[PDB]
Amino acid sequence: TTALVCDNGSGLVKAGFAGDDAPRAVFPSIVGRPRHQGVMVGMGQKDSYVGDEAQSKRGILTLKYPIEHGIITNWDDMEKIWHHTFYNELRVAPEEHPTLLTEAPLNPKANREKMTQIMFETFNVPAMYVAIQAVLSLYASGRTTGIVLDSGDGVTHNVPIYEGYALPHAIMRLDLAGRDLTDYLMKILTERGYSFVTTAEREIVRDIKEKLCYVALDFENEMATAASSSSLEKSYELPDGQVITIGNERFRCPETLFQPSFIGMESAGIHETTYNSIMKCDIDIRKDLYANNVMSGGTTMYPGIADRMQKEITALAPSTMKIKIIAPPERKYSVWIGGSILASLSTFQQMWITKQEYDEAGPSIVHRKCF
Amino acid sequence: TTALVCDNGSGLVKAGFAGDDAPRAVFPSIVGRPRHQGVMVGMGQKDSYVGDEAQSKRGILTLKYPIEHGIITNWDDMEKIWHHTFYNELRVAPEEHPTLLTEAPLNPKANREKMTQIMFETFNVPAMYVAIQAVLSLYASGRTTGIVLDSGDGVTHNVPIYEGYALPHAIMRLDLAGRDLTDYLMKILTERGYSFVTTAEREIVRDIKEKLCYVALDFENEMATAASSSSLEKSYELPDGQVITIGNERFRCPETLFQPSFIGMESAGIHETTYNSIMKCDIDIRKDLYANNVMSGGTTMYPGIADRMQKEITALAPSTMKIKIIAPPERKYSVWIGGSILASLSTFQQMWITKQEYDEAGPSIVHRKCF
Amino acid sequence: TTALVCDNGSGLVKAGFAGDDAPRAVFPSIVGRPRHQGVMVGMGQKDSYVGDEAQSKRGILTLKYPIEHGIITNWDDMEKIWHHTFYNELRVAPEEHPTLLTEAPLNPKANREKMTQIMFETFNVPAMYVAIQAVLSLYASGRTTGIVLDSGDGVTHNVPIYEGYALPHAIMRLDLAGRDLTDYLMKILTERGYSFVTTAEREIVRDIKEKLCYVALDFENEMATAASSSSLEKSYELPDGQVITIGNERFRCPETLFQPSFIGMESAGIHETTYNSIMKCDIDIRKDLYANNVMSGGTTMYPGIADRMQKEITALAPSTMKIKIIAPPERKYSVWIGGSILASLSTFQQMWITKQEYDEAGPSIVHRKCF
Amino acid sequence: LTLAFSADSKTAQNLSIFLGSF
Amino acid sequence: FSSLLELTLLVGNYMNAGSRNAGAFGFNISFLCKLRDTKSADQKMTLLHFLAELCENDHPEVLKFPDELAHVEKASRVSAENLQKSLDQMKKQIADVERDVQNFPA
Ligand SMILES: Nc1ncnc2c1ncn2[C@@H]1O[C@H](COP(=O)(O)OP(=O)(O)O)[C@@H](O)[C@H]1O
Ligand SMILES: Nc1ncnc2c1ncn2[C@@H]1O[C@H](COP(=O)(O)OP(=O)(O)O)[C@@H](O)[C@H]1O
Ligand SMILES: Nc1ncnc2c1ncn2[C@@H]1O[C@H](COP(=O)(O)OP(=O)(O)O)[C@@H](O)[C@H]1O
Ligand SMILES: [Mg+2]
Ligand SMILES: [Mg+2]
Ligand SMILES: [Mg+2]
Repeated sequence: TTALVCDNGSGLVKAGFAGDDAPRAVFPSIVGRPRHQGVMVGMGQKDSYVGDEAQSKRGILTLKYPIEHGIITNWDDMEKIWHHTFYNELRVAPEEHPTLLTEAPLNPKANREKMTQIMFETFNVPAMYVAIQAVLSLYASGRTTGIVLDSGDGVTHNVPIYEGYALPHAIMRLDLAGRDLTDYLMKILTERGYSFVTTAEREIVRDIKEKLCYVALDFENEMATAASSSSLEKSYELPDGQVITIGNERFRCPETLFQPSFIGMESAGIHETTYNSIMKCDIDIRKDLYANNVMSGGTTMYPGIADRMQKEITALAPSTMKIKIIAPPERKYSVWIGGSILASLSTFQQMWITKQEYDEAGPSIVHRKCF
Repeated sequence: TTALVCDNGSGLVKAGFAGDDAPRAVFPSIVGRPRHQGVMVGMGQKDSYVGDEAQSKRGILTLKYPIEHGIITNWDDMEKIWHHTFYNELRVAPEEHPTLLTEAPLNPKANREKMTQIMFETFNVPAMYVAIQAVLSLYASGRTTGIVLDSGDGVTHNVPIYEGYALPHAIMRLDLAGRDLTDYLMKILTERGYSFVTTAEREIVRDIKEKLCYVALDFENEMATAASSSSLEKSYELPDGQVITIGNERFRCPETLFQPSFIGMESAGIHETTYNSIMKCDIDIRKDLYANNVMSGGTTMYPGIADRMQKEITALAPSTMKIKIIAPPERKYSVWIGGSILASLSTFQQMWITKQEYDEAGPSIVHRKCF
Repeated sequence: TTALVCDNGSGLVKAGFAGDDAPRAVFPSIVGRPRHQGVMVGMGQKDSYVGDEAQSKRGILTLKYPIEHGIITNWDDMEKIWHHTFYNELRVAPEEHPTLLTEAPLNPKANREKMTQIMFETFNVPAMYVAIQAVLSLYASGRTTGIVLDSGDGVTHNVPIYEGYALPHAIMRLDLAGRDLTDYLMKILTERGYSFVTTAEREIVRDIKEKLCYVALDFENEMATAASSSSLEKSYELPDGQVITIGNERFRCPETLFQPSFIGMESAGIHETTYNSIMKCDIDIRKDLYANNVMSGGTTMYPGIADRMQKEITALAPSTMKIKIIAPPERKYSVWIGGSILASLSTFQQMWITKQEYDEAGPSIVHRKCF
Repeated sequence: LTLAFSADSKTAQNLSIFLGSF
Repeated sequence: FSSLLELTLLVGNYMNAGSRNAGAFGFNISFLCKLRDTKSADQKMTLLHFLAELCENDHPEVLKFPDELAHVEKASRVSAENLQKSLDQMKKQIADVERDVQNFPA
């Protein structure tokens, strides 16, 4: 039947059918459990709330993310995410439907082993596949070659692909993404007197970062502009009705992506990571990687990231090469969207991992078959 | 001219000359105002009493703390506190003495702004400085490296310092200390029938917590011991003549420090805070932080807390490493002792914020000169 | 007047007095700089720690190698290496002893020019010499002719020398050595979930590579042995107290030396490099070079390298001529031992580059005097 | 500026290398 | 900058007096980056630092030469060989398109 594309990202699960333009069910992957005393009998008090129901009732819940930095820590919570996105949101029967899945590169293998075991035993599909996210982003961009900087909620990885071949040795992974920016904004919001310590306040600080933050083209001149006058200050209404005001912290928070020495990480920013990922490749293919920089993931939706990325890469590279940043407006779901390209292909019917191959070879055929 | 060390803590102001072994003037930071109608003419009826005079006459006063959770709310009360500790307590002239003040880590910046403004304009000094309390505790311990847990009346913070190099991304602040313990003791003392609702009763409940409370080595064993036999029960004499008897509430009151879910705070205890502050540091220096857990402040003066902290960190850490809790016997005033270490140093005399640099740069040089 | 031999390799500086059997000062060539905020006043906090002090305090420092791929990139850092190994390690004044220095083959000449200029202007000796490392490795083997595979930390080069004549056209150079093996071990240690990204973690991974890794005899048989049973697994204790366990990655880490397609190098293995370097020579001198495979450097200190090397050369060469591998156990300091052999000779007194020859010919007589 | 910037043979060689090694 | 080159030539001829480079009428402009390597006796100042101290003391009109050389930073990264290869490929592609115009049907 119609295949299922279910991007199980670190922050947001995006699920939907094959060949569709937009994902049908986009919801954050949280598991909420109550911490106070339930005094009213009856009333449908479930012990756990999954997805948007935990977001709506987050004042009395402790929210746990089942995925941290691309590695699934809690597996029963991940089974609750998979049951919620199979039965509640999508409302299908997964025993008669193929289901493609995405995975970050440079992952531990036992995460894929347990994903294969859960998807073939508890949620037993006729067929499944595990695909690299940057290959799906390059498929959604339409081109065959190029280097993808994919930054979800936990994993920021540069993967170059030449002629459809994903090169393994130049894959550069940095563990700095939107949850670290959310925790850094929670740290630096205490300079003006605003305290955010709970997990329910993390969604408020995440919404503040999602709505009010931007990447400066020059950091020092924008810092001097914010220090000289209050022409950059923006206000926000808290859900209890209070109003906060922020100045330079709209651009100090995504400066961690271009300067990771603020939070203590020794490794450099994403432009030097992209330059070192390109310079690890051959010298004959770099011109196809200098002008085919495709950005994807929800972290790359600041309105200054393409100009600052192009300026820093053109400052790093020799000047006689073309620098181009492919920044589509639908990049935030594009990791899903190219999967809808991949599940609609005629050639992909032989590449499915069936139940008979699993029963023949254990959960070990997914390492040999998938890249 | 000798310098002045003035720790303006949330609960107790400790001030005196630099280089002394003991703080000269220790008094609580309360401002008392008369809530009753004055009927007798003459007699020197002041409208405000500060500190010890507010403590002695506390039956007819409303007492206000100017500092809550390390943040100064009322500034006129803080100027009255500073004028009392400069002219009445120490009997010193502020125009001929430098002054060192302490601040909690991750304090709002405007507190330091207005502290610099008041110290240069109302109580004008030739020089002043703002330091960090945990660095003074590591001065008073005499060592170079270690993680400091400093817990006063409002602020409980962990700061790790290795070889004179503090790591600012591993500094952890929790707003849970002895004032919340006094309020929780006032909450749990109503089960036995003893009501404490006024601000004058908070001093009695704080004295009960100072004299009779202790940290249990194990919680369930001490709970079963208090439930079975009345061996842990202790009796206290109130100043009106009544005698109360308390049982398990001797150790249930400092269980908020190790289990903050009693007062509804979602954050974890102080042992998990110290473990997460160590685990956020670099991997070569964690062995040197396991051996130098330096405690300070008046909240860590309970006579059961060092063995409980050693047991919890030893249960959390790998077993091949030594866990040592450095507990000096004068750890209540030790931050002030570090000020008497710091202001007496000959190399510190180039780091004073003079009045000329203040008048050149406004009250904004204190962020770029201090920590 | 005892001379000094100082191998300034990519791996470790090995310096000492001539005529001895073991070098006096063996220490790694790193420069550590502090990256965090210094909070403690006084006590002599240096801005740069050179040598073993950077290795001891590596948890707060960023480490920079002054030699990258055998070529001295940073020059003030290399001057700090030379000042530390002259004034602090050996504790002798450099201007009273002659100094022998080592250099990689196929070097850019400006490295030799700046080395001569620094040693004749900053540390101005009465006499000095610059020697090839492979000639000194063959001099310490008790012979004159033979082929040296010298593999340091950055450069792996095959140099054949027949009857004391170093053939320049048959010198082959491959940029695959122990730093790239360390980075490949950092790449494959994340497959088990042990992330290492910092420069301080590279020393821990290099200690793991030194202590636990070994060269397999057959790659496929050892891979089938590790996939069959867990008998090859070894444990390591980290300095913070954690314990890791590794399986096949003990022998996949030095398998890059015999299969350079693992990290994406187009050139063949070191046995094929040795075979092509011997086959670039004359047909009459090949039988002497087949029985004189002398190995040197710290990369050839694996306990499996000689049997694999003999098997690969015997599979490569025809079986009519005898294949012998010379692997002395003192091959880590064999460049220093050959320099101490060459420096004490009475025939070497006429081959010194004196101060007057530098004053006559500039820093350019080392190109026309040496090989 | 003066104050600031003031300043057979082949067999005998191979046997000597052999005797230095031994 | 020409007055700086005359000043460097006079000081360096006094330093190279009695050497091979004595009486030098000129020096290469690529040697100007190697003026930093000529250190002092106590190794606290360079020949570049001595010339910067001399221009700060006696001849302060020399020091405006970074303000005149504004486009040298842009000119340092521009390759003349890659400009020649781009213009040859531009001339080839214009002649290929014009041949495709002339070979286009009705
Ligand atoms: N407009 C925006 N500007 C900046 N950051 C954003 C924006 N929208 C989303 N983000 C960040 O991107 C993250 C979502 O990325 P996404 O790829 O959806 O994660 P996942 O798919 O792993 O759940 C959020 O954590 C949020 O912080
Ligand atoms: N002997 C004691 N035993 C238990 N708790 C104490 C003792 N002395 C003081 N405390 C607690 O510690 C607090 C005083 O700590 P301190 O660091 O002096 O506070 P501050 O300096 O902020 O006024 C008081 O609020 C009190 O609750
Ligand atoms: N027992 C061992 N097994 C494997 N590798 C080793 C061993 N001992 C040392 N090494 C490697 O050899 C290197 C030292 O080589 P060295 O002779 O110092 O080269 P160089 O002098 O060019 O720096 C170290 O970086 C280390 O990684
Ligand atoms: Mg994502
Ligand atoms: Mg206190
Ligand atoms: Mg070497």
